[PDB]
Amino acid sequence: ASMLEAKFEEASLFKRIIDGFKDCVQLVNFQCKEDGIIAQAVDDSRVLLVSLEIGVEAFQEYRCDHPVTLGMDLTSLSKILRCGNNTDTLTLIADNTPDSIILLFEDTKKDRIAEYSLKLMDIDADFLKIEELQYDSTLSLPSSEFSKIVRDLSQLSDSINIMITKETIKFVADGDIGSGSVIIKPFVDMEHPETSIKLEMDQPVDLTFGAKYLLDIIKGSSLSDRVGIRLSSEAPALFQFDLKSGFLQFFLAPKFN
Amino acid sequence: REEDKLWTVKYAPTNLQQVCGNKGSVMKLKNWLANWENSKKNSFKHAGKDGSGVFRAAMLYGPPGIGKTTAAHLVAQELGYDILEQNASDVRSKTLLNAGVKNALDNMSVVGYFKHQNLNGKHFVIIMDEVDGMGGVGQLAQFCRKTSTPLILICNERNLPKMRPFDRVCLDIQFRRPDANSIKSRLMTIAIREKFKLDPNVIDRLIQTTRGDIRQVINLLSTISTTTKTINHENINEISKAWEKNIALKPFDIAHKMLDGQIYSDIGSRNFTLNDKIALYFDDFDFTPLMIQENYLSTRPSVLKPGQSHLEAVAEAANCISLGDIVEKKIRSSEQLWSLLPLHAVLSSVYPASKVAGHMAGRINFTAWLGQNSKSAKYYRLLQEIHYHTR
Amino acid sequence: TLSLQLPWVEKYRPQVLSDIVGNKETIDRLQQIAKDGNMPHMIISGMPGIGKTTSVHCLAHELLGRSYADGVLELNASDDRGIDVVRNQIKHFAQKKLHLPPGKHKIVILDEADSMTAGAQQALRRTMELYSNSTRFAFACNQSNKIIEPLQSRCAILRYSKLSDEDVLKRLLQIIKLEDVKYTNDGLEAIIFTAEGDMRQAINNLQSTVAGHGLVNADNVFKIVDSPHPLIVKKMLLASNLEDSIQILRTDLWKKGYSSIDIVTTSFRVTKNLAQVKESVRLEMIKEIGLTHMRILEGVGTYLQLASMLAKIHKLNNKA
Amino acid sequence: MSLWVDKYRPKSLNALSHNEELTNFLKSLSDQPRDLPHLLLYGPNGTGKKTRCMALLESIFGPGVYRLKIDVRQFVTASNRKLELNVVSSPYHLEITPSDMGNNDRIVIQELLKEVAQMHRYKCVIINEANSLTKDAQAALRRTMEKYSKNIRLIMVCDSMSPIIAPIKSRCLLIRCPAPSDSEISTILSDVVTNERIQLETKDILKRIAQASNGNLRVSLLMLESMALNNELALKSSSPIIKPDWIIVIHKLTRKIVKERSVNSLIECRAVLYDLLAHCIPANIILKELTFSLLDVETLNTTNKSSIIEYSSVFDERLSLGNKAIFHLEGFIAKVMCCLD
Amino acid sequence: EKRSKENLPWVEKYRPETLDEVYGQNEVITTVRKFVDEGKLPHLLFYGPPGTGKTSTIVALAREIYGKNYSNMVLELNASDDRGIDVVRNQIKDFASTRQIFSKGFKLIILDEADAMTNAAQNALRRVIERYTKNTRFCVLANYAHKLTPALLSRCTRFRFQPLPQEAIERRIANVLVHEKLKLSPNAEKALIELSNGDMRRVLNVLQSCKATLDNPDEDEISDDVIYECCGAPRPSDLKAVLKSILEDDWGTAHYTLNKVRSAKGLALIDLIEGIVKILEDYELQNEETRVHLLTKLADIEYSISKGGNDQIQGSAVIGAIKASFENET
DNA sequence: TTTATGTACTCGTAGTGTCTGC
DNA sequence: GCAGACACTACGAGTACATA
Ligand SMILES: Nc1ncnc2c1ncn2[C@@H]1O[C@H](COP(=O)(O)OP(=O)(O)OP(O)(O)=S)[C@@H](O)[C@H]1O
Ligand SMILES: Nc1ncnc2c1ncn2[C@@H]1O[C@H](COP(=O)(O)OP(=O)(O)OP(O)(O)=S)[C@@H](O)[C@H]1O
Ligand SMILES: Nc1ncnc2c1ncn2[C@@H]1O[C@H](COP(=O)(O)OP(=O)(O)OP(O)(O)=S)[C@@H](O)[C@H]1O
Ligand SMILES: Nc1ncnc2c1ncn2[C@@H]1O[C@H](COP(=O)(O)OP(=O)(O)O)[C@@H](O)[C@H]1O
Ligand SMILES: [Mg+2]
Ligand SMILES: [Mg+2]
Ligand SMILES: [Mg+2]
Repeated sequence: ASMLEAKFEEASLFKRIIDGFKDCVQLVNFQCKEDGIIAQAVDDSRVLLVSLEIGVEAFQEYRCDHPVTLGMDLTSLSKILRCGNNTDTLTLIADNTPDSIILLFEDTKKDRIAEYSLKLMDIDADFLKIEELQYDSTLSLPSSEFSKIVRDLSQLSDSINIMITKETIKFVADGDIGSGSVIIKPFVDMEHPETSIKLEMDQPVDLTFGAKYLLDIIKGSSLSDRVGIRLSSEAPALFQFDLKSGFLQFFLAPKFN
Repeated sequence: REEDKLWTVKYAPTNLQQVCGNKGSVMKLKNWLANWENSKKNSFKHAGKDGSGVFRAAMLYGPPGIGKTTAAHLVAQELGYDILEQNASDVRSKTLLNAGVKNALDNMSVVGYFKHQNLNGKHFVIIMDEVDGMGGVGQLAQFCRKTSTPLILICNERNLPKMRPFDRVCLDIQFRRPDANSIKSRLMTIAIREKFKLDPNVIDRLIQTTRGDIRQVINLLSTISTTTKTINHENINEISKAWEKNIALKPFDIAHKMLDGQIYSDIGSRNFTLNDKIALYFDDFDFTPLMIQENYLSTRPSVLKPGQSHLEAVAEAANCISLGDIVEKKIRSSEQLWSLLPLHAVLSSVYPASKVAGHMAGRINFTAWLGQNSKSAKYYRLLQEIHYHTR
Repeated sequence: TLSLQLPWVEKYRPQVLSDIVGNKETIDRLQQIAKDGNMPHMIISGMPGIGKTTSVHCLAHELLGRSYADGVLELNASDDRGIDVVRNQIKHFAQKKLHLPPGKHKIVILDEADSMTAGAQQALRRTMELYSNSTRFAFACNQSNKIIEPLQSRCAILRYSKLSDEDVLKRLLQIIKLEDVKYTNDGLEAIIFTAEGDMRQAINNLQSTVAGHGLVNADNVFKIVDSPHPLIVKKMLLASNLEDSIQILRTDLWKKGYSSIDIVTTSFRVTKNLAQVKESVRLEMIKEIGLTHMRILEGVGTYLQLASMLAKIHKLNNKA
Repeated sequence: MSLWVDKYRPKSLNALSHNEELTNFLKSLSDQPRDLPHLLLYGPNGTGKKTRCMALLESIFGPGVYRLKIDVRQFVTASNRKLELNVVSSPYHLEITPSDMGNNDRIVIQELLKEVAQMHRYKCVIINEANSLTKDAQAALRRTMEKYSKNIRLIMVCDSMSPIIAPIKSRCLLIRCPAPSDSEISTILSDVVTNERIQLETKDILKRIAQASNGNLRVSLLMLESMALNNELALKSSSPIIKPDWIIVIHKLTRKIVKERSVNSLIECRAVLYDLLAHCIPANIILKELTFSLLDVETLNTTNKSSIIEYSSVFDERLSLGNKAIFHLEGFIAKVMCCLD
Repeated sequence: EKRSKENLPWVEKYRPETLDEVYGQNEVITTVRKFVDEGKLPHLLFYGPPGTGKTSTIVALAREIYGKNYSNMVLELNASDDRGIDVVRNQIKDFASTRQIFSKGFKLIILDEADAMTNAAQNALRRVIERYTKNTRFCVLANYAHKLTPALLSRCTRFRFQPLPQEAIERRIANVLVHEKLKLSPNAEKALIELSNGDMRRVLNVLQSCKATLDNPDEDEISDDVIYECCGAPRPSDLKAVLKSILEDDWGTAHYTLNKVRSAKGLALIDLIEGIVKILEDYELQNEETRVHLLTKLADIEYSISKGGNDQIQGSAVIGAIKASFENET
């Protein structure tokens, strides 16, 4: 009946996707289209940019004829997702340019039906066309390894400096307690294809990043088994987490000097 | 080494005969710590010759830089007692204090075992230096009640209410401003040891301006000797004015300085301008309005205008005190206008004391409006109780 | 968006102790400390913009050289200097073992030290007293009253004074000769008058006038930056004719876009800092200005209130 | 109870033998209570305003308003300070007073009036001593009675009109309660004494009580009870008019001010004022009594009287805008001493 | 926003989109344009009365320096946003320390109504500004200077926004009338100039309300008569008549005249008090006591009216004050 | 020591989460 | 794998300052 219908196979997928970038972003601007649903949202400090995108293949059924701009709030969105059984099948429902959306928390497949609604939020910020560019480097390491390295190094300094030069990844973080120098040599394994340190090389890069923002990035490591980092001296860092049908980037802004 | 250590460290006293002044207090501390074990064998059931047999704990206070820490260290080391100090740089929270020296209240010194005749080099003497840097005070008091080791405390202001529980649980030893002769001799030795000339009449003014702070005097000597080794009576006023210490002032002394008739005289206002009066009020802005009101009518006025009696000045001061009440009510309300503090300063302290300035008829009394207001509040509560019960 | 040129305030910041002008005795003492190496604990105080923190940074640079990356720990209000999360930082830094030249020590620049809490200074007391051989501290606060007396009892008091006009003019002429901008002595004295001994204000006004008109002539200076309104307020309050005071008020403050509350606060500050008239007269002037201040803060802000304030100030001043 | 002030109180308008016109007006209001507006009774204290309020309440609904209970309500403010203020509730009405601390009675008003408005169609809310509100709870009340009115009604009792702000005067009906006449005071006291067992030599004692009470029936009944207890239940024509110890203290202070006009006498005046403020007395009434006792001294002049009354007005204005009344009272006494000397 | 323009008030519809659209402050605008063309931009501090065009100027400046999406490249903080010292320690520090995320440029921080920031927040902002000034510029918009720390005042270049003169208001009004297909008589324009008191928002609001007042928006011209009923301000002729009746006529005539003038079209005693104040300031008075008495009594009356009260007693007070003040002069 | 909001700091506690282990 | 252990973030109550 309603114009926009998006029935998830399970509420767990949407719960995990929302909780991936719930902490680092307050206001989210969903833009539903026939190709899929995207969400470009900017941090309060305007340093970390999140670009969610879910393909049509992650929905059990999906239909949206007219483009819809769903500006929302992640705090109340997560509060709405907090209540409701995780096994239930969520069905996003919205009207033609509505004031709210309807969260069908259909329990199991019968009996109990919920009608949680969140008032839509007027976010007039247009989507930012920051897709990609000629990146100097393109590495690819397992999410668990990157999360462990970032968690270990965040305790030693407030800044993690990522350096790539001559087929080698090097993380350094000089601080007060000490100075970590975790290094990774690229390799590939046929036995366990998941763990493979892929790498590409155009020009060496020496880009430094904050610790709290990198921790916010690695909070989303549960979504994807692999994380792909691309760096450039004249581009924000890209952290492409691969999803079941889409992805979840993290455009982090490096420090200068 | 030399030339790479602070002057206040290399010239620290080495024995109890190198302390400038406070001979009586150091002597008292030495007697107390030299007879603690006899009191322990006496189970603290009676006092001694000087009364040290009843108090297992002592506390030291005084102006900064006069020698409390040095006296404590030398007294502890001379008898061989192993020092065990807690400081403001470490945590003195209740849980960590119970997890800290609580077990050390009756243990023994393992380093005292390994160091060493030193008969009494095998015990802890406990040093809470900087007590004022704080339920820590309650735990310290309960430690003072029950301790099996010598225990002293070092603070600065006993009169603070947070050391009120220490009223009769410690053997108080008070350190005062030392007399200028010993400091004069010490600076003569220092000057002849560090190649710079010093003029005897200069030490008196240095102690007077520094307000009896020997450590700051040594720092002053070092800093001056960095570039001008010769100290004479020419630049004495320049150095005194440059290194004058703007110490905070106590409420009774604030009332005394505010009611002194010299500051409102024509000659006395060249140096002590009303801006200094505002700065003096702002030291304690919660007690000065109460202190001025309760003793502005118990003085001989010395700034009476011609043809004006004392009662007229009292009334004209009371008018501005009443105005300051309204100003304060606007300050401490829902509007919460705290930019109005300088106006309240004038209207509540400066102008009312600019008409009744003079010597005290009696002496400055503590504020009674606080106690009267507390008793009135309790009486109001009891009146409400009986009003509601009988209704 | 092109990369911005560094402002002349930061481009021409001194890097050696010689370039700092004003307070010749203090600068010479700092130089003797620099070559001597026996830096004591000091607290530096003064009015803003006269060269407090730049002297600290220059001395830290001069005393220890290539060790400047890790041999000095700089703290400021932007760092969360609290009692608990920060006592460990200085405790570790002072306890840190780094090999210096024989006469040099680690430096802890607690910049903007008047904003710290009481407990932080209480911990810093024994922190300074214990490791005096390894580390030395450098407080740089606008107001020394916030620093407790135990901290003042173990520090070297280095009071900076407001810069004399000659020293500001000398360094300004140095800046002109390095930048080669056409200047007139009347414009330079206008800059000096507007700055009121605040050096950074002088440099900023010089920047604005240079990049706004090319020539720093007095007319351009007064066109860009206005004369300091405390002087106008002091002129208004000291006038003898009520009509003259009202005209000065209107023309120079009400038609120049000054809020009534700003005029009242400036009048209060001028009156409390004034010394020509009798003390008692200043007392009634302050009382009346405060009454007008209460009226302004309660909601009614009007030219009429300021006019009444001036009228009653003239009533007290003219002795009825 | 054994006290005669709360033993003989007229329950109904029929027993209100005090004011024929006011009783008739109240009966006119009670004739059709379906559209009774919010009231505001003002007048001298001791007139009997609360008696009229309760009589009107039982004339609206019926008997049973006079049965009362106590229900303590816990109220939380900024930080975690606890100022639990009880409410004297009842079926068909609710009685509240701002006996709580004045700086935060606004929250008491806000949440209690919002709680009572969650639903014989309305419950009357009597607010005793409404003149003691601090212009903040009244701001809440402005929209409190205006928004919800078909479910809640206010009978806002206060002995003075000045502190009540203009909108509260605007949205409330005004009812005036004049003080009793001396003949009416004597008649009421005579009815009380003939229902009691006290023997009177002559009714001149009742007239003397009426004159001394100054239109205050409550203190008149209290003084009659005290005299009857002291006179062995038999009043004497030569019994002195007993005054409250507060009046004695005020008169002694006035005598000390009049006779001795030095600074030391001002010190004892300050001590007496401290004791009186410790003795649960509002500043307005003590300044009023001091002013009117000073003006009754026969050794004064008309110029001194005019100066005293003008400074009394000024310092009463200061009391209405001040926190610590002791400074204002001491200033008023200092000005009086300056003028008299 | 909804329905694009034509659904906004004239205050927010005619907001300048370019530095060329800002009138009045010619010197400030020219200096700022010279700054941004020469490539140097110091820490700016815009001070002035409300409605003079501070935030409009800085928004136009940020739009000119950056692209259309200026909000994506500027951290604009206001009093609505929380600005505690934790905010300064985290958001401002992260925005200043990092590099731009959308292009290559210097970070710009706009702190509108920064006078509401606490003292500790300004103390932290001091070192935040001074440390990271290499590639980050701070702009502070403050109506009140006494609430700003003198350290903060000594750090930013001070620009003063003067109240709008006659020509700027006339030019903006001409542009608005050209856009809106509206006609207005020159005397009404002069009345608007006198009514503005240096504010531009007042002008735009009065134009909007006067266009709403007219029965036919087209054809009919806005005269000063329509201005005076729509705003409710007293007419100058009414003030002159009231003052003449007070000065020469006796109490019966003066009181009746003031009551009739007030009740003719619902005038208030306020705006009439300072109308009389302006007219009396347009007089020459030989004795300073007349000026003193007038100023003190009229200020007391205006304060009492601001606190509210009985209007009849206040009008009688005004008449008595003026008549008692103009008898001491002779 | 009452004051009477708003801010900032500090501590303490209660759970909540992942990490080792048998 | 369930259980304990572990240190982490989040939350709540208390204190102290408020113009140079
Ligand atoms: N009486 C004294 N004679 C000689 N030197 C002294 C004397 N008192 C203090 N000093 C010098 O001051 C230094 C430090 O004195 P301390 O006893 O630590 O000061 P304090 O009594 O602890 O005051 P605090 O703790 O700062 S409040 C010593 O090392 C000496 O160099
Ligand atoms: N004596 C001086 N000689 C040369 N430049 C000076 C001098 N004093 C200040 N400056 C200039 O002032 C700017 C920075 O001054 P700072 O020392 O940072 O101000 P400040 O003394 O720290 O005052 P506050 O309290 O920090 S605002 C630089 O551009 C310096 O060149
Ligand atoms: N010089 C000007 N030229 C044109 N329009 C102006 C000018 N000054 C103000 N305005 C108008 O005034 C409206 C509101 O003023 P703003 O400039 O946005 O706010 P403001 O002037 O900074 O006042 P504050 O201090 O922020 S309340 C703008 O939308 C413009 O339409
Ligand atoms: N008509 C009346 N006849 C007899 N007594 C009356 C009458 N009206 C009031 N009273 C007396 O007034 C007293 C109550 O006064 P109260 O309402 O408390 O005055 P207030 O409201 O001013 O405090 C009662 O003791 C009652 O005896
Ligand atoms: Mg010590
Ligand atoms: Mg600095
Ligand atoms: Mg603005």
